[PDB]
Amino acid sequence: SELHGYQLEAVAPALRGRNSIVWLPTGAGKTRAAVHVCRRHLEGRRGGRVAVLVNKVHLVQQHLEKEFHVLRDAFKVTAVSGDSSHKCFFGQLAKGSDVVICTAQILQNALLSGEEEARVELTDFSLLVIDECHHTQKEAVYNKIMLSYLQKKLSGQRDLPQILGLTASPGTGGETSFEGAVEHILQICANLDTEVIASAQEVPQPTKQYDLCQEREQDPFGQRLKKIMAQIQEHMEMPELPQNFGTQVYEQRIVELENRAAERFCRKTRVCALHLRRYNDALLINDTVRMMDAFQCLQQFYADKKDPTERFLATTFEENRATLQALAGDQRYENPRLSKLEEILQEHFQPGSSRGIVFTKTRQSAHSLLSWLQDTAGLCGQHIRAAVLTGSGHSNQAKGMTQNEQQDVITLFRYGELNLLFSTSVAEEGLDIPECNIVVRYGLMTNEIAMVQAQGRARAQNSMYSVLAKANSREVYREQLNESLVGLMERAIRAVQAMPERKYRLKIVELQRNAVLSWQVKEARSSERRQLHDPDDVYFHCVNCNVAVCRGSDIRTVEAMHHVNINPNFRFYYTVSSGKIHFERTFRDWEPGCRIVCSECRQEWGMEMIYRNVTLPILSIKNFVVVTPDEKKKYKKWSTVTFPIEEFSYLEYCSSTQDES
RNA sequence: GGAGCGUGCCGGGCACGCUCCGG
Ligand SMILES: Nc1ncnc2c1ncn2[C@@H]1O[C@H](COP(=O)(O)OP(=O)(O)O)[C@@H](O)[C@H]1O
Ligand code: ALF
Ligand SMILES: [Mg+2]
Ligand SMILES: [Zn+2]
Repeated sequence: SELHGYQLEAVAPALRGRNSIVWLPTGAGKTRAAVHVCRRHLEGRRGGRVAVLVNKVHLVQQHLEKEFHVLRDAFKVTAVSGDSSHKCFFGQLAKGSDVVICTAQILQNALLSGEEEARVELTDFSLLVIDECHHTQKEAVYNKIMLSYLQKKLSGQRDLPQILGLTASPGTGGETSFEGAVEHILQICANLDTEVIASAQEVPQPTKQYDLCQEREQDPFGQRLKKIMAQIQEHMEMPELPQNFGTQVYEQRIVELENRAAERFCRKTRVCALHLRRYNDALLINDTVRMMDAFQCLQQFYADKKDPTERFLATTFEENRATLQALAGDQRYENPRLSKLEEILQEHFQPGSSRGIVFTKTRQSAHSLLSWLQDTAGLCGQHIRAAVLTGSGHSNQAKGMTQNEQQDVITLFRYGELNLLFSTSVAEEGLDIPECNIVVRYGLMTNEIAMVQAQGRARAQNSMYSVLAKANSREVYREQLNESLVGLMERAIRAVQAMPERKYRLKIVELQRNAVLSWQVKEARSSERRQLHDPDDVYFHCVNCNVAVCRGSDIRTVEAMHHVNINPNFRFYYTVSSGKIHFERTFRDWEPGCRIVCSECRQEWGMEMIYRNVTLPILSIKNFVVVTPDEKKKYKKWSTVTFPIEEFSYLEYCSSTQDES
């Protein structure tokens, strides 16, 4: 299959060496077009080196095996893999290759590197191909790489690589006016240093349907959770507490209350707020999947549990546990979201032939939908072979899927060994399954880019796209708005394409200049906030029992990421709990040791890091209240702390530790 | 499981997600 006319046309500017964005519909074959650009680019001058940037782990392998491998007749093409069992540094890999395919953060790491073997410059490439280039916005890695490109361009750096952006959907960036949308397109062009947006000016699409579901007539499971939540809030004895149970707003307010209580050391308020968040999580789960999924959320929280507040809460759950379980087994109170999804799958998987992705928000939700499908008698004998697909995201609630684990599911899905995926947003862009003919979006609240992309996974002739949402909801509204935003985005792109060259050029220079200036201001602002306090005047307190445990001056950063306490006497404040934590990925310089906890109350603090031949405690900031002479604050991220932290030195630490004994 | 980022949401937060951690 040689290139279609539209492909050749879309890459004509790139073939003349112009920076461009190729804007072609989902599944139009932007990738093969880009490969052709790389072939002629590399042919047209020796010494050329191409970087192909992607934004999902599995796209590295997909792009190699289905497209970029054809360049191996004449050129060396390397796909970066986190699973290589002969690992070297990026610079070595890239400098010894004609084409390097990697996730963008791999390149950004190399572009910022200290060590000489790993270091790379933008000038070491003659072409950057940026897949799904609509992510080249704000502080995403695509935009960090390109902001550096702009800085260099504006200072008169020469032989910067050519830029080839690929996307189906620049988006409108929240803008709902023509003027706004046009400005957003220009901002994307500015970010990517685009000379021309090239399209097919001179690919089937699915029939779309709204599968609306009504609120549950009777929800005694949810009602009972709400009654319990009211009881806990009465026990807290506080006026003006929120009543809007089962909402993300209540979730926010109750965690904010939890944080204020942590900051003032209000133990009873904080612990009750903690548990209330869990009950609220259960309501959200109840509204999204099965009652029993919501029950298991609460049950696992209380199974792993003295203090009279915490025993009041244990007692309160125990008093309702059996009733909650029995209600959860009752077919009468089934989730209409799930009934609707059953109808859809019953209709489209009769007779095997259908090849579907059901998109859901959370990793947990994907797993719960699979279990639901496997427990649903109405869907048996339909030859539905389903699996979960998630990305590499990870949390206590739900672990991720590694590169290989993702690839295993995708490869079986490709020819129908599996015929249905329950997927997170990991598979909304880029994934190419020619036989996929059904996409269902299950109660999602996304922008128009995610809508267009997810729809686009249905590659087949006569594909179907279903919006499964609650009737009269914000989800339905946002889907309808998003549809109009696609049309508006298209209008905006056409206006930028027809813009007088001189007016376009002046506008790009202006946006680029403002971008590089705004970055400098943001950087200076971040530095000032970081220098507000002497580290010696910052104390860390255990969030549970409020005991003082270390100071800011005890903290160092290992590998510009991991915040460790280097004080030899800090070991008297934490206790190591048995059980080595195991990650799937093994690192070069370290592995995780055991979890650490507060030695005076057993509150979780973080974990051991076995860094070369020493063991260092990593402190997770969320388990502490940070106290300065001005305020007490609960932090989510280390990056918002207002004292400076020095980089860890291994040599200096080893030297100082071998003094006492 | 630490970090980076994004999306949704609320008047700087909340939630979720993806990515990085020798490729
Ligand atoms: N000229 C062509 N002839 C036949 N098939 C093609 C051609 N160009 C691309 N394809 C195929 O079309 C499918 C979609 O291409 P892909 O690059 O994933 O689309 P996107 O533009 O969304 O990245 C792939 O299976 C690809 O191999
Ligand atoms: F790049 Al696409 F669907 F637009 F994989
Ligand atoms: Mg693609
Ligand atoms: Zn403690």
